[PDB]
Amino acid sequence: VPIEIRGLTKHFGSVRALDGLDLTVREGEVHGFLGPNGAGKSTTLRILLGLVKADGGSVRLLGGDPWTDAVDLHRHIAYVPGDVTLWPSLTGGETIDLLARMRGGIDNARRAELIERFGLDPTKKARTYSKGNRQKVSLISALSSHATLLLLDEPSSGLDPLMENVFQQCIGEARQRGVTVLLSSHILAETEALCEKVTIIRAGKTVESGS
Amino acid sequence: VPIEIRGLTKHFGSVRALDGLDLTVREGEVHGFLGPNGAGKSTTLRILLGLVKADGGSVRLLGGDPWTDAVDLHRHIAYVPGDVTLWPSLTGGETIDLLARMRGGIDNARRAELIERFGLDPTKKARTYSKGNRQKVSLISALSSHATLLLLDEPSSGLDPLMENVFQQCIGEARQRGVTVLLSSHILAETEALCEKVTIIRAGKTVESGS
Amino acid sequence: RGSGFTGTLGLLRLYLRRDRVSLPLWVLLLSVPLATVYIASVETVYPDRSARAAAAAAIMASPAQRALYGPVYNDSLGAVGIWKAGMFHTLIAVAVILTVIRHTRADEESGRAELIDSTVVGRYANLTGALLLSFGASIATGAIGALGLLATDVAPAGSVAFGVALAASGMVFTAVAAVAAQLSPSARFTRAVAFAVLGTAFALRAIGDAGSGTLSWCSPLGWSLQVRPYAGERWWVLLLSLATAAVLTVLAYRLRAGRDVGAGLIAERPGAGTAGPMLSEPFGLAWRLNRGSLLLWTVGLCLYGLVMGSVVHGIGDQLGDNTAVRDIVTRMGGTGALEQAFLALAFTMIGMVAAAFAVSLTLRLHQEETGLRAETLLAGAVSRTHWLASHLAMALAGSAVATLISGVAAGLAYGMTVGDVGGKLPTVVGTAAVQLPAVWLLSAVTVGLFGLAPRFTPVAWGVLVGFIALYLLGSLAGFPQMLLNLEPFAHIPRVGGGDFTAVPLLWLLAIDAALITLGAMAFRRRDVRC
Repeated sequence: VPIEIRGLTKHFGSVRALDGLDLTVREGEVHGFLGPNGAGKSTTLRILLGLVKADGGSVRLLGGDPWTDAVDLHRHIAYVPGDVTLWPSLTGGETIDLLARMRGGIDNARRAELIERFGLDPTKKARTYSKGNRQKVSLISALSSHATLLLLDEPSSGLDPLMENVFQQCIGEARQRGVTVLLSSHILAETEALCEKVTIIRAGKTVESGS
Repeated sequence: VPIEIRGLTKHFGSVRALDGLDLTVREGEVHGFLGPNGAGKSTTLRILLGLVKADGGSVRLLGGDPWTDAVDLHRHIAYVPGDVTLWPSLTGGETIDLLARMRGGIDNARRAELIERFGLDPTKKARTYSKGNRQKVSLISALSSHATLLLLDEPSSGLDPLMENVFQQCIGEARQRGVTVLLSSHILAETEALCEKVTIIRAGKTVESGS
Repeated sequence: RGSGFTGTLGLLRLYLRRDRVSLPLWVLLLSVPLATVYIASVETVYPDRSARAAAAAAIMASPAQRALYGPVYNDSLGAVGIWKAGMFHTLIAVAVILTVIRHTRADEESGRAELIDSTVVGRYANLTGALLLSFGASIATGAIGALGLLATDVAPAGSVAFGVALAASGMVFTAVAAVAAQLSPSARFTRAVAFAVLGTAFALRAIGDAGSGTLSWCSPLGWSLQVRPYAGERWWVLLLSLATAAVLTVLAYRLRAGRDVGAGLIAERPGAGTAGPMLSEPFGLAWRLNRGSLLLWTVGLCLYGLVMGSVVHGIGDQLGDNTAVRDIVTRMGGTGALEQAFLALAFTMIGMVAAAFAVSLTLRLHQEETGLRAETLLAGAVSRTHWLASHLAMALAGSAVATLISGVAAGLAYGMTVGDVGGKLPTVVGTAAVQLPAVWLLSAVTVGLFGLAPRFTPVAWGVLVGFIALYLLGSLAGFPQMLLNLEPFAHIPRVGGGDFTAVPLLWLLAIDAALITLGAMAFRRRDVRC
């Protein structure tokens, strides 16, 4: 069970319960994580990474706990930020390998074909990239990386339907190598296309779950 | 006929034919503008605004031409960028009201309810806004304005499904005041929900068009 | 009804609001300290024509000061008093270049000037708005400078001449920045080109002044110095800077008229497709992030220290003997000789500059966190202390190397001046390297802030300013000797002879280490918030 949360609670200012009684269980599949912007999906992803500490409940990421074991557990994990923000002075090739090398590594054979079919130009400084091309850097860095667990967060933002289809096919290919995926989409069409066993959260709680 | 392009051509490097033989006709409806990122949708929208000059063909925006008449025609027009950084030192309300003293006018009655139901806080500085809240500023500024033509470009990027539904309902309300809309989505679910008479372009040409 | 200049005033008001704090600061902070700080300070130091003649002869008999500020043509109060304000031309040039590039480029680069353009604005409303803002700012600072100078007992005509010279120096570089803003899609590249033009103008003027003076006529800086305020005003050279500004404004409009809003006229150099062997960890990444700032600050501090080494010998013979000078250089500055007790003032301000350098490189940590790029780094297999050790490592090491190179340059210049370098270089290097405990603070302060109050991280700047104030306003006045210990620069000992106890060095190092440890421990247990 890569992810098993039940009972999660967190108050931020104490003026914002962002979490009360949250639940989630993943087993080696693709899981949809649905809810509004203020419902606490970002807080849950940032607690799964060592970034934020929880007030209560059990969080158990790949066996260990995300807070203390935040360095040993992060090499079997890839992450795509909701807002992909990069370094303006670095080219695309140097950010797809700086990110992968500070995680679990990069597979060159997969990296070459991913660059070939996302149609990226990795000799371009990242300042000149558009938003469709800024997302491709993160997607290539995450999808060509040892990772038994992918934490995507709005993975396809700014991508034309063709690159959407390519990304869906890549996720389908990854799913049968034993890679567990979290989508957290905001676009229910791709969630319906890819994921089974969605979970819908309203305020801090999970109001619905299942296939 | 708010928009009537047929024959548009443009070479940028004069080695990159972005546009060859482009066509588009709009009449008072909601129109879908589909294609990949490099197919020339951004070039067409920036030629419709006075930003870029065309090499050939006829472009006919609201009767006048977009290049010479770029100041008189921009008063009846609202525009939502595909990506804009908003001034970090200005609040949300300040930005909304400024982009209005420059488009010419705002509707306060519509602005109040739009702020109420998009759930925006027009007092935080724009630097503190998240990805979802940055799009709401542009959407509120464009949807509350005297504009007989809306040029949207990925209008709902970073919006959770609830705000997606609210935006769709707002577009539906606008469509029966006589406002012509261009969507240019990249998300075919909302295009199917809202638009009729889509047009699909491949390289510079329109490969398909119709209801 | 609409033209190519529609929305010029609305865009101008947008620009004026968007910098309603920085613009009044650098307008007032560059104009009022002309009569109240420069001329007042020469009145205090040189109260008689006899002292001013000696000062003018000193200046004219030293290539270093005649190159850094220019020559002095007579010993009037105004001329000698304004000979040192001459760097205000370079400062106004820097300010107007930064303003124009900020409001023309870096506003297209962020996509804001396509949302603006999609409104009812003309094609030349942005350029005209920014040009008008910078021309108005230059005219305002020149007028305020002239108004301040006219409240003193100096030549009334020279005050107006210097004010107009400052305004014209601002306008010429407003024009050059407007030209450069059309040249590249990158704001950094346009800033580099504009500042390279400013730097080569400065170099031409400096080489000309420390020589025959012919070459100095080929630089827009230098047209301002050759107006000769208080030394016989040549007003006809002001229209020599008006023609250049007009030609460059016409060129800027011509370049704007033949390029699209997105980008113009220079493609960018591609780069590399793989992240070398060094981009594999936070240290190699922060080296790439910081090396430009390290190079710039290190070159600046080396050039700055190289200035003092030649303005030490030749600073005994010429001061107000038994005046505030010779009674100030002793108390703030350590008692003893007058050459040795002056390196302690040059380096206790090459240490303040290095402290600002350190604060910048440590605030890069807060920039990385709030820019959403630290949650990308810390979502990898990067320790929370391994990050924040790269930015600390380069902040501290860059401050140390910059201060040590400043000391080496100053010692080399001083040794070349007085006969032999082998006897003066070690003392100057010691004076430079003893400032390190007080420049590594304000890196410990910023780290302590980033970890216990991340949103109150930039206030470190104020703390630095506070220290500077507590060093000046307090050590030049009869302020009590109990609140003068609250800033670290007074406690730096002096190397040479004796009175070198090395105890405050240890206390400052311990304070720095304790603050760094508190910052790291409080970052390791803190929510990375964005």
